[PDB]
Amino acid sequence: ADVPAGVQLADKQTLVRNNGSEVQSLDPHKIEGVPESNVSRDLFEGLLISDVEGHPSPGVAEKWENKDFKVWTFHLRENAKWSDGTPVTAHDFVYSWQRLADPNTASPYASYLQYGHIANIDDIIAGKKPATDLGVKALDDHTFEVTLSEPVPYFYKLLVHPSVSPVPKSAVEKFGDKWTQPANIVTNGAYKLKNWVVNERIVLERNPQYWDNAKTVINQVTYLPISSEVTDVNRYRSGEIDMTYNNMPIELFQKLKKEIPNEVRVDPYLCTYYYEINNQKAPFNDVRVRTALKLALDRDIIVNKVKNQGDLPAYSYTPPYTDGAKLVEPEWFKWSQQKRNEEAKKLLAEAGFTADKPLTFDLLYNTSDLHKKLAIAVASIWKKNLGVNVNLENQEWKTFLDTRHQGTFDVARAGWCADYNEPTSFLNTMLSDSSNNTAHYKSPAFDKLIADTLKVADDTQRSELYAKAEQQLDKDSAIVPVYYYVNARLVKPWVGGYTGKDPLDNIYVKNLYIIKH
Repeated sequence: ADVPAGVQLADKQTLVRNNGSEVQSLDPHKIEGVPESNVSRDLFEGLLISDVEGHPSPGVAEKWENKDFKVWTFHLRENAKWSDGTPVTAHDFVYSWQRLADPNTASPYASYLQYGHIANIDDIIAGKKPATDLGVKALDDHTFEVTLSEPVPYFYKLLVHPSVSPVPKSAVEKFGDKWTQPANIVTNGAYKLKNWVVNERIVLERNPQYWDNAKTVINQVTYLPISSEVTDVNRYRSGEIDMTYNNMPIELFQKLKKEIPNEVRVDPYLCTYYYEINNQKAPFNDVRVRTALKLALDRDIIVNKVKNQGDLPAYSYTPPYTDGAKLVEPEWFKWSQQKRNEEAKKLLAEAGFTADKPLTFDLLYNTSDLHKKLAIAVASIWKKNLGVNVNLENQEWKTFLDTRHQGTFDVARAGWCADYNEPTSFLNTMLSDSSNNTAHYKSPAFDKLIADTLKVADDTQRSELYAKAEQQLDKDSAIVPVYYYVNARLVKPWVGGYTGKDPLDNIYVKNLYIIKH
């Protein structure tokens, strides 16, 4: 943290943040969500980290070089240490990236190494080559060298993500799945784990061994698992919570900008809200059924009347304001809703659905005030505009993600936030073999367009290919885009250091501070 001259610091430097749900895990190789990553950034630090405005900056690596964007060499600071006092070395990173790549670890982010094109990753994922064949090596204790199979100019931007953070081999090997328990865990970020009560709280305390410990101000941070946005706001207003989670309650939100205008933060966010269709399951494997659902949803009602929290109606997967995005807005989005409805009805009738045999399916969502109210509204809009019947089903976060990976669903509420600011952070998740592909979409044409983006050596050709890739996705109606999120949350007047300038919202509690109040 960089406390501004003049600021009066509170005597007690503790913070309480809501985290939206109970985490899937605390192991960097077993997580995939925002809640999980919020806690991970405080405990595990990778090669690079984001600064307070979101720029890729020095983490464990203090400096790095690249040769033709294919061989990246990272010089690790010599005072980097784990919470047990032992050094963080290049060997830790070799072990860790090998564990991520290993099929036996079954990470949901195994494909992150394919996104960066580390040499030999495809063969390791497939079981053809051993994980020790991965294109990473320790040149010495403080030098980590990564070899890619082709030039990736934006490679370093990927390195702030939890999947590529280091994990402690000795603890993993001795305790197995219980290595993350408070008594066994070892961490290298600004904090360490003090307590973990499932469905109650996660308490972190300052890590004295952290290399930048002298700049850390907050001594303890608590992360809560409240999935009800209304309850999160209530506990914030009662005084218990200092920072809410960033998913807002339909019931209370508008009241808040009038009631407490200086505490309501609203900033740009590179995330897209959508309804995910299981593409491999009949009758959702029929493009007409998918297109009907896409067109019959009325974005103006939902975005402006139902939710009404600052969002923009979406027509794509990658947010149009992503660095490098130059998207073509489709003609259906410019039409009137009545024209969209007509076309949807015609396509469904062509699909084989009558009124004696209507289309009936499930709509899965994760427990939440926001998602429930929106799902009830969408169910009503689809019934009215298209004559379809939907059965709502709620599941807790960890169960919900599992269901989507397994393919045991019809349609599901979904949302993806960028991991790095570049269109492939979104587009790579729709590749046929991606570990992050929960739409179960497989398109050879789509895959080819993305493969060609690193075959060109200029950004104009690259951006045109990304635009074409979005058109392919839209053509196939892989998903039902709803709106582009905004990062809206409540932050007490006394919480300093939160700028809201980072469109990826990669917050580090080591950068915050409590002002005397």
